[PDB]
Amino acid sequence: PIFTVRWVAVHTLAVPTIFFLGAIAAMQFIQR
Amino acid sequence: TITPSLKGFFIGLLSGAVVLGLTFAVLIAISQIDKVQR
Amino acid sequence: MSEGGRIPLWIVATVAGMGVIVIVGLFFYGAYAGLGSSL
Amino acid sequence: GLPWYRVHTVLINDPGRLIAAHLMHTALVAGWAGSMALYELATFDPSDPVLNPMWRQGMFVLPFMARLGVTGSWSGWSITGETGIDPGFWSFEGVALAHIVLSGLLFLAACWHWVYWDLELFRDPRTGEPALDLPKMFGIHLFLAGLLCFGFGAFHLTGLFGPGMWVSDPYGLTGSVQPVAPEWGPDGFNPYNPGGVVAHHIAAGIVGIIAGLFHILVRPPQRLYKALRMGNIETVLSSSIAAVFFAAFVVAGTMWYGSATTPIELFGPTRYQWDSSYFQQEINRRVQASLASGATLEEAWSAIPEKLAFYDYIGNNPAKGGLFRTGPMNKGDGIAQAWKGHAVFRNKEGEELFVRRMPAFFESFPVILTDKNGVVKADIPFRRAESKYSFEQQGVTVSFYGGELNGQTFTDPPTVKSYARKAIFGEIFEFDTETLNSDGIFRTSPRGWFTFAHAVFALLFFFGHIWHGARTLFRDVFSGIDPELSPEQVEWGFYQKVGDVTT
Amino acid sequence: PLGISGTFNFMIVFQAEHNILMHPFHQLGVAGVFGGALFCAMHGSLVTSSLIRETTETESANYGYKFGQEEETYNIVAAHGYFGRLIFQYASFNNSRSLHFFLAAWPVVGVWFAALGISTMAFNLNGFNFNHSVIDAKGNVINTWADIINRANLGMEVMHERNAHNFPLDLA
Amino acid sequence: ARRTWLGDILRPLNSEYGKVAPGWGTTPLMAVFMGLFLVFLLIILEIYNSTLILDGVNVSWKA
Amino acid sequence: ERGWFDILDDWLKRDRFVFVGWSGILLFPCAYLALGGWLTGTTFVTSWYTHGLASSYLEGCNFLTVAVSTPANSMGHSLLLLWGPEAQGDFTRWCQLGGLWTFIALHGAFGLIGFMLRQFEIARLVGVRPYNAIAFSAPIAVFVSVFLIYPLGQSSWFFAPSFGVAAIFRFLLFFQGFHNWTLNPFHMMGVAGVLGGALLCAIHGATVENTLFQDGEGASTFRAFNPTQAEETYSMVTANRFWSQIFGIAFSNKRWLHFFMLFVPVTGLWMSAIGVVGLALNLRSYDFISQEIRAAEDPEFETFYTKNLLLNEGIRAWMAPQDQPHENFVFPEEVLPRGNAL
Amino acid sequence: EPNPNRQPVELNRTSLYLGLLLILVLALLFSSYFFN
Amino acid sequence: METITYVFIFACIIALFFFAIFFREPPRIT
Amino acid sequence: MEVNQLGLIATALFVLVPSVFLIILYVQTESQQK
Amino acid sequence: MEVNQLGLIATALFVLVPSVFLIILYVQTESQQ
Amino acid sequence: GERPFSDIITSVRYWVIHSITIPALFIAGWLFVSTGLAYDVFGTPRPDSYYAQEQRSIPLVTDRFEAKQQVETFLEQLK
Ligand code: CLA
Ligand code: CLA
Ligand code: CLA
Ligand code: CLA
Ligand SMILES: CC1=C(/C=C/C(C)=C/C=C/C(C)=C/C=C/C=C(C)/C=C/C=C(C)/C=C/C2=C(C)CCCC2(C)C)C(C)(C)CCC1
Ligand SMILES: CC1=C(/C=C/C(C)=C/C=C/C(C)=C/C=C/C=C(C)/C=C/C=C(C)/C=C/C2=C(C)CCCC2(C)C)C(C)(C)CCC1
Ligand SMILES: CCCCCCCCCCCCO[C@@H]1O[C@H](CO)[C@@H](O[C@H]2O[C@H](CO)[C@@H](O)[C@H](O)[C@H]2O)[C@H](O)[C@H]1O
Ligand SMILES: CCCCCCCS[C@@H]1O[C@H](CO)[C@@H](O)[C@H](O)[C@H]1O
Ligand SMILES: CCCCCCCS[C@@H]1O[C@H](CO)[C@@H](O)[C@H](O)[C@H]1O
Ligand code: OEX
Ligand SMILES: [Ca+2]
Ligand SMILES: [Cl-]
Ligand SMILES: [Cl-]
Ligand SMILES: [Fe+2]
Ligand SMILES: [Mg+2]
Repeated sequence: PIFTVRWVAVHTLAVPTIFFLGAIAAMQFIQR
Repeated sequence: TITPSLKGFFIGLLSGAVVLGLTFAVLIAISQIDKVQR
Repeated sequence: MSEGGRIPLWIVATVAGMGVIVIVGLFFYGAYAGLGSSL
Repeated sequence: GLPWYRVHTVLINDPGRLIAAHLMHTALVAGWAGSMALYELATFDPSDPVLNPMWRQGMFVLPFMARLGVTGSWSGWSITGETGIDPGFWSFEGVALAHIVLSGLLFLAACWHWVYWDLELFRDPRTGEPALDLPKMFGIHLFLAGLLCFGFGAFHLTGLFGPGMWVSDPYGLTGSVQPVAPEWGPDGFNPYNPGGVVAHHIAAGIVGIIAGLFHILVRPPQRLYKALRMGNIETVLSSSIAAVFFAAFVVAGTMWYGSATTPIELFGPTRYQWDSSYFQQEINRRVQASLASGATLEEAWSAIPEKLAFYDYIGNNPAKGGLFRTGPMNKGDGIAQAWKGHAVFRNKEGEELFVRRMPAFFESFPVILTDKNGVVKADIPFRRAESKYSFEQQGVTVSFYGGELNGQTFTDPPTVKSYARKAIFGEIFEFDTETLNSDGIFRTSPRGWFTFAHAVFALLFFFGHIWHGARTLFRDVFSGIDPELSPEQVEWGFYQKVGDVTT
Repeated sequence: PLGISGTFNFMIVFQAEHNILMHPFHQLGVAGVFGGALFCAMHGSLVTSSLIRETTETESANYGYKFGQEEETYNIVAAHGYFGRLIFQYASFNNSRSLHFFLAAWPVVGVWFAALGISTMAFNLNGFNFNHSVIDAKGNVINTWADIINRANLGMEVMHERNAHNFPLDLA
Repeated sequence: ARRTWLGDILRPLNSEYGKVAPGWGTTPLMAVFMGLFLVFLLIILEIYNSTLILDGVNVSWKA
Repeated sequence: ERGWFDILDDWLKRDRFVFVGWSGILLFPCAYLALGGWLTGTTFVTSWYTHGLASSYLEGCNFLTVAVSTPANSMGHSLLLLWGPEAQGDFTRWCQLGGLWTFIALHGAFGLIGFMLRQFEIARLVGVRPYNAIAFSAPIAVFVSVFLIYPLGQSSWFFAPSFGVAAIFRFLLFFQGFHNWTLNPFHMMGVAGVLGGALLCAIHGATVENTLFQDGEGASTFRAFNPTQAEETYSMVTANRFWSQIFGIAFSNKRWLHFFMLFVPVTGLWMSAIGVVGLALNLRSYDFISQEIRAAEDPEFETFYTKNLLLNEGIRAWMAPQDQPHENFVFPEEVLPRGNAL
Repeated sequence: EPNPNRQPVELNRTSLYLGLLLILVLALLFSSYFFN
Repeated sequence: METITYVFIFACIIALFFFAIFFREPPRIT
Repeated sequence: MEVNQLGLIATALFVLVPSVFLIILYVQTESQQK
Repeated sequence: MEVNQLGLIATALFVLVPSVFLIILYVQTESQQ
Repeated sequence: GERPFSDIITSVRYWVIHSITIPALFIAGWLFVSTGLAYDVFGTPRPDSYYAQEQRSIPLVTDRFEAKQQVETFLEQLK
């Protein structure tokens, strides 16, 4: 398991981003 | 007499020390493993 | 394999871009339906 | 030659002339203090600490003399309204005279050190170059600062050998200078406890003496001497400026929020006392206690001190001013003369109505009256054609209890409306608007002006710290980077560690 | 109007009548002038940071440049090496021509869009309107910051030119 | 340079320019005091802010 | 055997894709939490209990209307620590109470400190003067004055800017209506520095690009430059003559030119910060007393200055009840200031 | 004995024009608020 | 007096423009 | 217009004191040996 | 005392204008070789 | 140094890994909302939870130190 600073920096941003985009996608089908 | 906010103060204090302590222990550990060649 | 260039960069860029277009398009659709649509 | 913004750098390697320059700055500051106090004494009206105290009159240094025990004039008055007091020499005038004389003596010493700059003291015995041992100077000066700080707390503030400090009741009615004992429990860190001010100077003073002795006797670590450039006097300018902007933010904060060291009889009330209706609550508490004991309404309100009512008035709120509305508060609403008394508004049905007060945010504000449950019952309309709550439709009257108008009732709608317009400001006062040709526009107090100047100066000094801190740590490149800067140090891949030729 | 306070009057009325703050072309304008100011400070500081030493401690470093000299007066490799480490290597310009083209393009394009904002709100295609866009399950309006903007715009609208309107809609 | 009576008296106090203690010296101790000072500032800030509320400490004009 | 501090210093300053440094220990956590807090709040968190506002994608807002809103006015200037006496450790309550606002403001402040420290640290390692760090003091002065000093002078964090596009627009309009901020000479100097900075940016870039020497055969001229070259890539002499003849004056010193490009926007932002410090205390440039005396006595006297105060009075009356819900303002229709018909 | 730390001071013409512009424009800006 | 003051400062600025353009320090190649 | 009576002296000194500072520095620069 | 409002600016310029004239001339004399 | 990003994202190995992890993250974010859990983690009103059926007053917090209990009370009033 060999991680690098660049790898860590990339994923601290990329992993939440995709999760958030799935959340915002689901929100488009919410009705009041 | 330790009020709830004093208990909260101690929780914040220890929490901050843990974050800093772990940060430096990890950084020191990594720096000892991954040394620069001279 | 870890070899770079096996998947041509222009296909990667095209597919990723279309994905971006799709997701942003979904968000604009949501502006007219469900919450936030004023309806 | 030197550009205009660098002329003073000629002092960097000249300790004697640096001292001379510091002497001249000190003379100018002490002369300002003396001049400022004389101007205030020439303009201060001491005849009414109730409705015309110093903070209504634009007094800036007068509250600082009073804070530490100088409260009297050689002319016989005291700022608490006494007559026939003997302050001794240390009156306001004596303090001013002392600062003017000090200014002159410092000016003369500046001349001497400027001419006789080449003192053997300032030379390194080894090299013969100008040299200041800044680490030991810090210890000497810290030790001295500790002693003065301790003695200030242990003798002056305690009254043990000195006058004490200004203290007052929670509503700023009965302030005076008193000896204050140190508070050694956790309430010593309460900013509103004056005993904490005493304990601080005793304890921090002792610490400063001990740390001073440490810094006199123990040399800096080589690691810290190199990293902080302790041979470069500009390092001291950097960290001193940081300490000073920290202090400036602190005194701005305690001035704005209030503390035992910014009392309301010296600097005026805070904006937060208006926000939380601090004085209105205490007035109502006293009125209800009077009524509960059988007082009539006229008696209950007549028992309220004018001074207390005056704090419950927005023209004394320091957040009501303007950047270019200059001078004393009296220049705005006028010189307060008397409380008119408490206005009680009623509609034709006889229900008591309450005028909605003006928040500090609003330069102007409508006139709206509610019942005790917050239901709107009357107002002054803008558009008339669909008015439903006008004073004329609702038969609004106003009766006064206490003050000048005590026992009087007004029913003429324009008159009732005029009083209602005053009621959005809190308690209603009569003002002399002629003596100063007042313009009727609110101004801030010394509390406001002190806070502004010190928050602004604090922020500007952050830039000074950054600037001189950079100058210290980048001295080798002040005139430019290496003419032959090796591309291997600025390009990628050549060195493993950035800026390390050995990597 | 041709005056300082008259300019502010024009801006406030414009916001009331077009919600210009919510128009994307004005937003591009702000990005243009904020970004222009940022890149100005940035470019200024980076070139100044890398001036080649040509003067002594008591002279202004500006005397280190002579008008019309053939050599560049700063070390753009040094400046790039700094900026590439501040962000990351590829985020920096090493090509002075690309760099200076960018400095031209960013504020010019943004201000083009600013001008087109005014010129198209001139024909009443106005900023986004999200007034009452959020509604709860029963149908109560749930305010957003857009509705607060609308309340401020209303205050501007009802007060401006207080004697000029006789009919209920301000149609120009 | 000019010697004076007061200058000769003060001479030792300005005589150890550039003298240092070896290596890190008292840096670790300094770091402890800095840490204590930081916590102290945090305490008085939170008392003034009413984030830390102590028995018998009423942060108000009423105390 | 070199000690652990030096070993750590080595690793921190290794040349890698993203430089870390000692400053990174402060910068990267605080910047990440500030940004992550904003994205979390604008995606998921309401402002119902603090403002009576929806403010997240989850509630139906869009990119222009989402925000992380300030806490309720009743919180005062509470640090609103998660473990503090208000949220008492409850993360859900903490979000409902506005804790994410102080979270973002405070981590953002320390992140900005870390970034300026990074500018110093990198400059020192590569050997350049730290003017970039010095220029960054202007963003820091703006952030500290607007997001910290201003609310600290007011009644609570509630009146700080909320972190959102439309929320920031509301802040602009509030400052017009309540502070007459456009009349403030410190804001005017700020405007001059920003617009003058944008002008300098555009004109310098365009001038370089249109006085280039022909250093290649391509019709696209970007490739005819080499970073290591000694010669200027454009003609300072020709640029100077052009501007001297067009505008009357021109730069002749390239070093002065680039220092001036730092000086102008940096000074402008610093001046605007000073005005906001005044507004923290309501020390406004609100009125011209001579104008008010004349207008009050002479009902035919009108200027653009008096016209704008009427606009401000409309803003205050029409926006305050929903913008300041803790005040419980009820303004009956008849008291609202309105011109004819509208 | 002469002080060896003295240095001449300079302000070239362009700096004079730049400074006068700064002062005059600042005065043109702030004078309205001084008159109030 | 206020109008005179405003017009005076303006006039000084226009005069400065004249000197800054026509009586500038001439750019010289060395 | 009822303007602040100190506005005139304030503006005059605001212009004259720093302008005169610069003129002093410029003229004594020109007079230095060339 | 009801003094003339122009007395202050008159006195200030009366001192400052010729005084600065002399200081300008003195300083550029000192700076000559 | 490290491999260029263009080498990584054009490799088969990168896309074998990320054809699993990227959709998985997307679907987890989707479910975080679609199950309603996001409402309860962050305390955000669902469309039927801003007001009780007849109440006309926004549940603004007015008490600094019992604001926690104040929100709890406001939530039990929805019934
Ligand atoms: C019995 C022991 C004792 C007692 C009872 C006191 C009592 C007091 N101390 Mg003292 N002190 C002591 C011993 C003691 N001290 C010792 C042994 C030392 C070491 C020498 C000190 C050093 C010390 C310092 C440095 C300070 C005090 C202060 C105080 C006062 C705190 C209340 C207050 O108003 O703070 C108000 C101040 C704060 C709440 C601190 C604010 C910290 C800021 C927020 C940190 C960041 C600043 C930075 C510039 C950022 C600005 C950002 C901004 C623009 C947004 C109170 C009088 C404080 C004071 O003087 O108040 C007037 C203070 O600053 N003491
Ligand atoms: C810490 C500083 C300070 C503070 C807080 C006070 C506070 C006070 N003074 Mg005092 N005063 C001071 C220093 C201070 N003074 C000094 C140094 C002097 C000698 C000049 C005086 C002489 C003085 C007199 C003669 C009087 C006062 C009076 C007062 C009271 C009213 C003040 C007022 O109207 O200001 C109004 C504030 C302004 C108009 C703000 C000025 C803003 C400047 C001009 C901004 C400049 C911008 C700059 C040019 C831009 C540069 C840009 C460039 C870098 C690019 C108030 C209590 C009055 C009083 O009532 O006494 C009883 C009064 O008559 N003071
Ligand atoms: C303890 C405070 C302090 C001290 C002792 C110094 C000392 C110095 N500064 Mg630093 N600085 C400071 C704070 C301080 N500064 C602050 C607060 C800022 C931000 C405003 C700066 C920003 C700064 C810069 C950008 C530079 C310096 C430079 C210098 C050096 C040359 C100074 C000179 O010749 O000016 C000569 C000044 C004049 C001839 C006229 C100045 C007139 C000002 C603008 C208006 C008038 C002020 C008024 C008379 C008094 C106000 C005092 C009070 C209200 C604070 C000298 C070491 C220079 C340097 O590093 O050279 C190598 C330099 O470039 N300083
Ligand atoms: C270096 C990075 C860094 C910095 C500067 C901050 C800073 C902050 N955080 Mg953040 N945070 C971080 C990383 C960081 N954080 C990380 C990695 C996480 C994820 C775990 C978080 C998660 C987080 C949350 C959930 C919250 C914060 C909050 C805060 C604020 C209050 C913190 C506090 O009071 O601690 C107090 C503790 C300390 C200051 C530690 C003291 C350590 C000292 C130096 C030890 C020395 C001891 C001494 C020698 C002896 C004294 C002994 C004593 C008993 C007498 C403050 C702005 C709070 C906030 O923003 O509220 C709005 C908050 O709720 N942070
Ligand atoms: C010599 C001698 C003597 C005498 C002395 C004297 C008499 C002194 C005086 C002194 C003085 C009498 C001083 C004064 C000073 C002053 C000052 C130093 C001032 C300053 C000011 C300033 C700095 C300001 C600024 C400003 C303005 C103007 C506006 C607004 C803003 C500000 C605030 C910034 C004797 C006999 C003792 C003996 C010994 C010898
Ligand atoms: C707060 C907090 C925290 C933190 C958290 C975090 C850190 C988070 C992060 C998060 C994240 C990190 C997220 C992200 C997201 C993202 C997104 C959501 C994005 C989106 C995007 C888009 C949508 C795009 C768009 C566009 C543009 C912008 C331009 C052009 C192109 C396009 C159009 C596409 C903790 C736990 C510590 C504690 C508690 C509190
Ligand atoms: C109300 C407005 C008041 C504002 C007052 C303005 C104060 C201005 C003081 C400026 C002082 C200038 O100080 C002046 O410096 C010059 C050099 O620059 C010195 O000049 C010295 O250097 C030059 C050049 O090496 C030699 O030619 C000269 O022989 C030598 O004496 C002068 O001896 C000194 O008088
Ligand atoms: C003239 C209307 C009928 C009487 C209304 C008196 C309101 S009170 C009135 O208000 C003025 C402004 O503060 C003060 O200057 C004055 O001292 C005071 O008598
Ligand atoms: C993070 C706080 C910084 C305080 C630094 C104290 C260093 S302490 C110092 O460290 C060296 C290792 O580098 C050792 O060789 C030495 O024995 C030890 O005393
Ligand atoms: O003129 Mn100038 O402002 Ca355009 O809207 Mn209609 O008209 Mn009037 O009102 Mn709104
Ligand atoms: Ca009058
Ligand atoms: Cl209008
Ligand atoms: Cl009409
Ligand atoms: Fe350039
Ligand atoms: Mg939707």
